[PDB]
Amino acid sequence: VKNGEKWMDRYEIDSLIGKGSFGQVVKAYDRVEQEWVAIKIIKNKKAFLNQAQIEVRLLELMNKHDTEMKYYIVHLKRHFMFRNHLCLVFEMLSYNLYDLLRNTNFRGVSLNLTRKFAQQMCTALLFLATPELSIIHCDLKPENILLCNPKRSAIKIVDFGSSCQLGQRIYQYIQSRFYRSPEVLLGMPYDLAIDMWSLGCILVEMHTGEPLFSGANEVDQMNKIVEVLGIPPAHILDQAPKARKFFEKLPDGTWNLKKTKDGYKPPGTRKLHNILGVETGGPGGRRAGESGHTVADYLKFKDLILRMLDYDPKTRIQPYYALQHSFFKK
Ligand SMILES: Nc1cc(-c2ccc3occc3c2)cc(N)n1
Ligand SMILES: [Cl-]
Ligand SMILES: [Cl-]
Repeated sequence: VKNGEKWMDRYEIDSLIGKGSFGQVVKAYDRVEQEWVAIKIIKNKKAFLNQAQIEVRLLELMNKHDTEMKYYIVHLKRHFMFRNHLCLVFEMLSYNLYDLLRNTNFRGVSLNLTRKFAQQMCTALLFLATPELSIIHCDLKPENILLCNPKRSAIKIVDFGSSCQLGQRIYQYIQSRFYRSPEVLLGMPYDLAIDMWSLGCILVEMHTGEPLFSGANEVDQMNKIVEVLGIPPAHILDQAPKARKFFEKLPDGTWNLKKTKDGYKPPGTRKLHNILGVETGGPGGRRAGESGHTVADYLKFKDLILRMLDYDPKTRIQPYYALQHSFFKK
């Protein structure tokens, strides 16, 4: 698009912030408001235009709800069509939580900073669950959570490009694989609980520095989930279109892993207890003796994460109840 380019006697393009599947995000000066903005420029192809039109509708739907809880979502200032590209104008934010992890050399941030991110993200999910909204983000991951300010720990969620209201589902294959819920891996109709699953994955990663479940493909993904959480419950597998991609039903109505050639730990034996280092000074023992990282602080964190990683989307913890958990009590 080129630095120095002027649009509509209003925006002056400075530089490329980021590239997406959708098109590109540029830094631009708005002469009317007298402020810098992020312009998300959608590719001039029907597929990307039509999905971005849904993104604009969902962001405008959120903006018309003035509540405390709306201010953890990136603000869409406005949108327009230019040279046959849909253009979404956002507030400027800072760098993403993946960059934050990269900057720790993938050793993770403190339990105290993790808690601050968790509380903001739980508040965002509570907003999206407002009945009149019922928005599923569908692509929650560190790259999609941005700091408001490089000096501060305020965050906002970005990228509602995959997002849908409950009962407006388009695609069965959604979420980034590391953050994909068992219900999506199993080809089941999904609801807002898929974001809470992603969040559990994100919070463990923010503290250990490494993805909790880094599958190379869906079969590897489900195997890595099973290593930590065991075989999913029969009542879920009995209703799952894709259960037999991963599991086999026994004579007695019981399920087991499909095994391929080895060259995984037995189901439920890679304990989150050990991944977090609850009784061993935190991830890789690197938090030994630091304040805010006692066994008791760890056990509360472990408890909240295991509720976020319930296999059953029905009983998985919901945003309001996550905000009341002891992990967030002084
Ligand atoms: N909705 C949305 C927003 C952004 C966005 C908004 C403001 C920003 O400031 C700095 C980077 C950035 C990205 C990116 C995408 N892919 N989707
Ligand atoms: Cl990642
Ligand atoms: Cl997606």
